[PDB]
Amino acid sequence: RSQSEREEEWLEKLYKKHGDDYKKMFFDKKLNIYQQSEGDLKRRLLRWKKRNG
Amino acid sequence: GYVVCDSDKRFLLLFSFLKRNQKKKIIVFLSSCNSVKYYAELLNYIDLPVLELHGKQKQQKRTNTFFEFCNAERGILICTDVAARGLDIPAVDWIIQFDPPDDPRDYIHRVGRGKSLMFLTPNPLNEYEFPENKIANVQSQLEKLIKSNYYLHQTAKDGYRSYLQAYASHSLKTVYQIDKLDLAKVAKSYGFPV
Amino acid sequence: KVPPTIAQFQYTLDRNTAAETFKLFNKYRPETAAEKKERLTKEAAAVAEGASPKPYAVKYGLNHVVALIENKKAKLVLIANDVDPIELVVFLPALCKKMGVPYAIVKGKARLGTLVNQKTSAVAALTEVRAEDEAALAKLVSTIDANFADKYDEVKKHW
Amino acid sequence: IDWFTRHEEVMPLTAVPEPKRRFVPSKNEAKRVMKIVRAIREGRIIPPKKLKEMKEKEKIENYQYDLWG
Amino acid sequence: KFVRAESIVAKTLATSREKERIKRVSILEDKKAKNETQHIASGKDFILKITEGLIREKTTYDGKPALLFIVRVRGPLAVNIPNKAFKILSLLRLVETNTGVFVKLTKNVYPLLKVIAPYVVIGKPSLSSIRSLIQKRGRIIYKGENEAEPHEIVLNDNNIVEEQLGDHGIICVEDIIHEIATMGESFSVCNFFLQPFKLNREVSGFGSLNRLRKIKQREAESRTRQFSNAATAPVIEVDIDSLLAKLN
Amino acid sequence: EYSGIIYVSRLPHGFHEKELSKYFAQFGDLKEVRLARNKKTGNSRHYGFLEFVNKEDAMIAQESMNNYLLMGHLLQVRVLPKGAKIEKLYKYKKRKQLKDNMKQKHEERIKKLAKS
Amino acid sequence: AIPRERVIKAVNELIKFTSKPEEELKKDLQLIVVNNKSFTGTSKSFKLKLLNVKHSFYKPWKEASATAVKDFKVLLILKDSDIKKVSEDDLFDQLDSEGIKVDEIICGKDLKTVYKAYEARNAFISQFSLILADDSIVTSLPKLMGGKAYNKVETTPISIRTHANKEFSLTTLTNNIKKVYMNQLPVKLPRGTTLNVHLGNLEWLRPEEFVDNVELISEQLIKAYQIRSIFIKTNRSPVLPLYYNQ
RNA sequence: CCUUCUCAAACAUUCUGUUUGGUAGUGAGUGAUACUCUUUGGAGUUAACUUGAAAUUGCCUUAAA
Repeated sequence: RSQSEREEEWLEKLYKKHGDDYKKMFFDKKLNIYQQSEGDLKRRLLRWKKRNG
Repeated sequence: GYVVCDSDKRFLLLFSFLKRNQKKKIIVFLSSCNSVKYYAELLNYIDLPVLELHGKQKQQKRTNTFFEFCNAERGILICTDVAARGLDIPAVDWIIQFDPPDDPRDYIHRVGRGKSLMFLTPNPLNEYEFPENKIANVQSQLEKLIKSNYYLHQTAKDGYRSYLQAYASHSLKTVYQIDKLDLAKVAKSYGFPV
Repeated sequence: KVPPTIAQFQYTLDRNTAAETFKLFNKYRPETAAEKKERLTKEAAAVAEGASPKPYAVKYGLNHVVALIENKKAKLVLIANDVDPIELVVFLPALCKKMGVPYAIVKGKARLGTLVNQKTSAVAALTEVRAEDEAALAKLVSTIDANFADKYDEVKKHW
Repeated sequence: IDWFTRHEEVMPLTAVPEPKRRFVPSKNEAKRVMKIVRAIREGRIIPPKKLKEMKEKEKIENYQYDLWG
Repeated sequence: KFVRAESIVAKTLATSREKERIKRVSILEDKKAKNETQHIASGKDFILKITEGLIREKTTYDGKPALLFIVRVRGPLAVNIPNKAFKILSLLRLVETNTGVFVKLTKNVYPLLKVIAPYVVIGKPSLSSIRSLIQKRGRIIYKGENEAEPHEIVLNDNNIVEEQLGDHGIICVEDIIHEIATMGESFSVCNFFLQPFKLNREVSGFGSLNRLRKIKQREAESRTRQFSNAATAPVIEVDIDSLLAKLN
Repeated sequence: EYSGIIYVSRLPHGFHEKELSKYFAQFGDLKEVRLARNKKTGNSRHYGFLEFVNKEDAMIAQESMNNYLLMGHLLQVRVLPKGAKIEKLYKYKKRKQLKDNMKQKHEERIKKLAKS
Repeated sequence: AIPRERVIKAVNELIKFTSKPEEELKKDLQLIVVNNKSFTGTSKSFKLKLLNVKHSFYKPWKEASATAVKDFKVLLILKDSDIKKVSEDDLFDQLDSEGIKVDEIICGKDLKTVYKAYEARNAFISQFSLILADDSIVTSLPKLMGGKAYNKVETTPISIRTHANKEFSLTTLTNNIKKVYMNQLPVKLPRGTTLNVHLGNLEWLRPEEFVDNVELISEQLIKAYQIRSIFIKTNRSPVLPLYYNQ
């Protein structure tokens, strides 16, 4: 089970902007539109870091 | 000793007294450990560098970060009545208690080691004045902000549900549920009191 | 002979106030089936190749309105008088008076239908508003409370 | 006699939490777009800008054909 | 019939813009003509053209005499014209809506042209649009049988052209068009000879399509005509040629 | 009881005695009208008095215009008690010898820093 | 030209008068009152004379507004062409490089539809302190943003050149906003003879720097205007005769 | 149920600077010592603050029916 094209490209935007600051990442408004928790974003980034860098 | 204010602008006055006083080690005392999640989460998001202490976090997480205040010079923490009990720092000048305390009797005894004022609509030292048109107009900023994030809406809610429970679970005949809920919701800035 | 909670209707909002109510309400149309569909195809053509805030509209379901009053989220509530089962809406002016949400009985059910992309609506409400029309809305609230509520304080009485 | 309603209400009649679906921009329309993305990925549907281009080449070529021979 | 209170304030406040609008323009071109620049907005003549993506080429205006055809429009909403605009529109006798006239643009004409800008639309026409206007619409106020002159009726003849003007070399209706397209000396006499041009209105009806075509076209005026309301407002020029296809 | 002079208040900006006289002519014959204006600049303080000649006709108007929403804000209108006439709302519109004293005043002023 | 030493004896004796055992404005507001034989007597202007100043009092005003109660905020009024063109991120990228920060840019539209209420307009305007306005619409504003907003010297706008010879460019505004911010001081022009120059924050203006600001102003006033008398005044002090023309 | 002056010039250009001109207000009310003026009549001014857009009287036609 992989992730979608938009999801991957959206995660690229978050990683390049903040890095690994999940608190800043979920208090962000422009990139993290759907106000997901720290646990949601980091889990999806771990899956992203497996397929990519 | 105290400052007489209505329940609408109790929080709005506090944000004034923090912004005007940004050099001194000052402590607020609030009731609920749930509540000081809320007033900490606003002030870092309306950008005051505050600190936060409450029961809902770990011990050395509480301790080592409380340790940062004790060796500091400038800033400010927000803590409960309970978690700060027994651990007074002599390096402090303002103890403002927002709430009626847990024990009102034994509260005066814990002063004498630190200048004091409180906040009360109907409910030694003197008061202070306040020029009423000086409070910050952030309530326009906050009402948009309490509607936009849902995390800040949830923590506003628990900061309200837990505020009044503790207000009812108190000792005194004076501080018993007379206060109108139209204005305590405005201290957490709602349109409707949840 | 009519029991007072029936014929709390028919003592409806007058000519000029009703006109001004629709001057406000016709600004806040729900996006129609055609308009909504074409917008999403615009979104499909754009987002597939290469942000928006919450848009305000009127709220128009009977269940949705009876939710919104007592939520409390409703500010103005329009209520049609002509309803096939009258008992569907008889409690609604009392609910608004009890929760303190400003209401107005409007005349014509199809008149509500026009502003809402439906045949009939029976009830229509405006929960939230754009900032420019906020002062105008609150003025209409006072206008309706002066004309409708204060004139007909005795509407709960008299058969 | 409007007896009970004279005492005007304060908190809403429920206490239900309000979900995150009433804040971040909505899934439904976001799902619906993704389907219309899917259909143009499969090409079942033309975008509206090319439909004008389908109507630009068409509808000028009117009455411009032989009918007797 | 009864007047609603909405009306009389809307009429008040719109005209008391126009009473304020032309006052400022009448003060300005006074100070432009009398040449007392210590505090002015702008120091020259502006003519803007609006055509088609919706281009706005603002230009200067030299002294070169040009030819303008001006159509009366009925705008804006609640505006009783003041005394200062009753006059110019009566001196151009454009008191009927959807009625046109050719005039010449000089530096005497341009300052008064900023007065009537919200009430009409102006522009430079083409020779076809000069010609196809006159040979298709034309009124001649001339004597009837014996008594009744003011039957304005029709440019039927070329010998009625011999009758009134005649001695200025004015021999045929095509010769009139020479006197308008080219600035001739007897241009004002033949301009005084063809008093209106009763253009039709575009929408011209109530109905199914007619309600919709009115609404769809009414917003089109709001783009192709903007009301500047400025002290040194430009004079806005539209293409007459595309307009006359809508009006002939 | 109620008298003839009316208290039309809360008037829209851009609504003067003429339109006050014009619109309230529609109810019947009207005695005399003013509108209270600022003296310094000729603009309105948004309350004005008029009188009908018929005391019947007054409370016709008050029972028709007491909360009549009119381009922004509803007119509040009042019949008045007996007597208490319309009075005084005037129609206002937009309406080295020195060097001796300044040499005196320049030297007088320096005493003030010595004062405080 | 005025002597440096009377101004030093002017400012420091007011440091005395401000060091005594509303207060946010009385202590803090260095102002200097200027008189004329009839400033601009017959025409009610609203322009702001942007007096060139060597050393800013706004980067000073930037800090102490964080320590005091009211937030110093900067407005830009634009026409329709630019707001559709330019974001705050482009401003922030080329002004935080100094450290100045446009809080809100506001269209000409927004003054008339979403702040058209007098209450909300006073709520919107009275927050801000540096009102800047693009030149195309500067001349339309007292219908828009009210007359009450022109009673102050903060809230009255400043015309600022944003067009690079007839066309807008961001480069033009970005160095011009710095030009008005750190180098310029406004003063209005009543048609009376009295005029003050609210010079600024007395907590700032290290009073050797303050004399540098005062003397530089007196250069740009005596050259541009005839003048009669000049006075420095902490807010309703005894007035101090600094300069005395005849 | 109207919707409000959305830039002119001049010189010099770095891909924009310098200079000049252009803005006549909702109303009410509070109020901090100074400035000028003429003449005792008050006039023009100068900080600041409040306020639901508040208020009880200063001597043209087709936007037709």
